[PDB]
Amino acid sequence: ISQVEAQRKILEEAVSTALELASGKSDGAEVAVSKTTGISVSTRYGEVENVEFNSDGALGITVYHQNRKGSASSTDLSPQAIARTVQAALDIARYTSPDPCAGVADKELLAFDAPDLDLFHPAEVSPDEAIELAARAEQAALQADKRITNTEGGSFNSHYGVKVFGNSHGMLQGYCSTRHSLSSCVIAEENGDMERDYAYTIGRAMSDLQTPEWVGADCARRTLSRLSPRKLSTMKAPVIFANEVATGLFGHLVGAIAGGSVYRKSTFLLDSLGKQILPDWLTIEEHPHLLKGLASTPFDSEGVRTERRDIIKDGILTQWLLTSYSARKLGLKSTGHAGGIHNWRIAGQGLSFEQMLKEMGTGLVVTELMGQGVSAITGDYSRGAAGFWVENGEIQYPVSEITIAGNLKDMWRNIVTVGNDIETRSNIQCGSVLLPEMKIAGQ
Amino acid sequence: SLNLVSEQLLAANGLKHQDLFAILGQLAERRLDYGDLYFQSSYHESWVLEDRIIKDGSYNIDQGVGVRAISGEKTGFAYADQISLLALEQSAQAARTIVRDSGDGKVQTLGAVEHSPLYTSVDPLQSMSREEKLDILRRVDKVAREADKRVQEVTASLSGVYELILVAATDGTLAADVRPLVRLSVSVLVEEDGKRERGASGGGGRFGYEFFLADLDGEVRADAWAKEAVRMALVNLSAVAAPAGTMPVVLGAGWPGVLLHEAVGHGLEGDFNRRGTSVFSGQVGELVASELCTVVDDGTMVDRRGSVAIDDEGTPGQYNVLIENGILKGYMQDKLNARLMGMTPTGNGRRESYAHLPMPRMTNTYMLPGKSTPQEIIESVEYGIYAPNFGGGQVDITSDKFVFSTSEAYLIENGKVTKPVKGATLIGSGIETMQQISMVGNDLKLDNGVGVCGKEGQSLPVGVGQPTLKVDNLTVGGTA
Ligand code: NA
Ligand code: NA
Ligand SMILES: [Zn+2]
Repeated sequence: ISQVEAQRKILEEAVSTALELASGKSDGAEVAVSKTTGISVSTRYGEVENVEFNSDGALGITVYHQNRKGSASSTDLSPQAIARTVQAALDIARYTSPDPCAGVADKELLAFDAPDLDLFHPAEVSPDEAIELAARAEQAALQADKRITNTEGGSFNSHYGVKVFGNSHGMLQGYCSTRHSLSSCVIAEENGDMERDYAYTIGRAMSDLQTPEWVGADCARRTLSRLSPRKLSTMKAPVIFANEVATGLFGHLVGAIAGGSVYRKSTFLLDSLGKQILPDWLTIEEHPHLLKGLASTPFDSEGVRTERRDIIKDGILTQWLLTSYSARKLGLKSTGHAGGIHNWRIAGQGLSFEQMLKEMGTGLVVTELMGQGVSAITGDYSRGAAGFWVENGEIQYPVSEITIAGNLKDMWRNIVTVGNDIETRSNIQCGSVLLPEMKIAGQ
Repeated sequence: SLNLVSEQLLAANGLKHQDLFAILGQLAERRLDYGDLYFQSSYHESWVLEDRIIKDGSYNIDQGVGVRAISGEKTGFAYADQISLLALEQSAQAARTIVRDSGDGKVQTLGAVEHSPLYTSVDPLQSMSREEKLDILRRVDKVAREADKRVQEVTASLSGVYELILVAATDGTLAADVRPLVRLSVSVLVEEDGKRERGASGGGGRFGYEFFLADLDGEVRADAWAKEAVRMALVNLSAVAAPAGTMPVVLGAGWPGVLLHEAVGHGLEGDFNRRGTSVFSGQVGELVASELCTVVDDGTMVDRRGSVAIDDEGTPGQYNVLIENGILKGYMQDKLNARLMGMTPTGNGRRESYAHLPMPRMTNTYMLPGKSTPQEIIESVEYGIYAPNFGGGQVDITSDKFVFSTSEAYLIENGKVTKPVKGATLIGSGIETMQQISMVGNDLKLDNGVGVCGKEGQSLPVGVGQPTLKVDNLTVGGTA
């Protein structure tokens, strides 16, 4: 607590120094600093493997003069280094071109008095204490079944951070945060086929984490479930995106409605503002001020206030995700999305995962996807998949070495249901998602 | 390089050789197989043109020291974003806590040896004037817009890095490198009757920006790449649904070498094999690819993005034959994994920065040319795909499944390249796919200088390459 308050003071002073140095030679300036400290450990077969002490610091500045911008950064926060960084950005801004959409965020939108979102829950975890948590997780996985023949280890991470932002409208605000996580990853084998999977727990406070024994049990369960997969034959079939990949399915929306994509006409949703792009029962709620939230933030990366919004309301796209620059390009105002989205929530429609299998009857459950394969400008979708084949509403066998393909516009519009099995460790939180049909490429 | 780097990283920060001795000695108080000190300073610049104007520029500086203590499987690691005696002491005292037991303190005397120079030590940031750099971007914009009336947007960026590194270790290694890296990227948007698509080109290497104004087959390189981004965009604009399922795939020369990067490259990194977690573990001497295939990882290529004059452990880059006529010969190593496997360093110990641990990583990974002409390869396919360009890929090294996604592809019908098709992800088993390689072309090339490789959160510059080749059966993730 005292180490972090010592850092916070230093960081606030660095921001104020940088802004003062910029003020005589620029019309505007924005300064961001951060410091993250903590430990990362791993175990192999229950014995310490790696112990890494982390300490990262950063200062970035953007300056504006005659609507010309320039940026510079440094990990050295000494007064002389700050002076050089400010000068570097000012020098760049002499040579860039005037761009009227560039500039400090609008004063009326800034979080001058930012809310306390209770993100900071420090723990004094020693390296030896950390190793024991990682070892417990890994050992619980390894002891689960005799087909678990190798390991990628246990891991524990615990870090605290401080962030401060200021700009030339007089905003200067900062906040502290923590994040802790525990994982394990093991390898199982059957008839010369190896598979690997993992499990994890994550939270802002140590007392919000699952036990190491829970993590290990989950790891073993997932890994063993992968054994002896089949390569499906090429077909059209319904597809459930399991919760852990369904979040990413909605995640593709972020790029598609980002103001930067919109003003450049490089999104397949360009003509979809106010149109029904999802089912009429589906709402995507954004909750930036959730206490302790994994992606809660009291302001965005330009210092703009973050707001409770329904991005999708009853299937309808209500807004773009705008930053100061993209908002100005479109004749709009920032929506506080510089640096991304801040806790999305999509409610279930009443069915458990088991009930979703029964509703589908026969089809594919995807649990892991590989590759990029998503076109931002057309919505065309083609990704490698692993998961399970379902028939008679029951999982029959794992599958791998297949692809799934379609187009996001059709995929989103025709979602059948979203389950109550909500994934709660992510920014976007939702249950599993049933689509009526995709093209599965295989044998 | 060593004296010049030593003056910048050590002398300028109040450090001498004898301070290296003292800090290595502090590590060697504990029972360790190895310890090292890694010093780095780097400078990054970027310039971006968009909407016909110089929109943005950045200048980013970092510096620091990383200290490792290693005993068998174990590593302790701490680092600081400054180069000073106190930072080294604090980092060594934290890192060495990996083992409590006392050691004998017997380090090897520090002693540098020569290595072949692979790139200039001339700083690319300072070697060309600011207006001449911006003229490269302006010329890309002009050429791309002039190439076709359907070009509506052009984004062109220039990036440059100048990095100094020095490593000192308990095994006596004392080594330095001076690393330049430049990249030109171009992205264009085309529009016709309300339909829009994008195309990209670019490249670079370990040299100054003058490369982008040098000749490429009778034209200025920047101009040729500007035209290539437009050509790509227009192909994509015309593309129709790709077919779905297992079929023959002919891969073009160059960047389609992503195949090798995913199907065998990561799988042959020594960390996975030492642990036994790779499908290739224990398979040295076995047929893992067709007999037509010789795959190398080559850190020695002058001026190339993926090359390493020394790796981050001070081991000079090497030409490493991984697979020879289909037979697995060995793995890419770092010092840690080489010791545990009873093998030797290969020049593959790489780290993203002083703030990250090294591990076995690729450099330039490519397949040697064969006897077939590209035309003979295409003429051999009754129905399939020709894929001359790709985006990225990904691999599960345990289950041996990999993917890579096309960025330009065509149907082949009756031995002829026909209709352009939309982006598709291709998927296969690494070993099984390599065993399906039935024709290898006589037209090896490497990528233009665009490769980025990610492992354990650490991104590095790499190269890939191959001639044109035929995979007899590969699963194509189309819709049709
Ligand atoms: Na001012
Ligand atoms: Na040599
Ligand atoms: Zn890679």
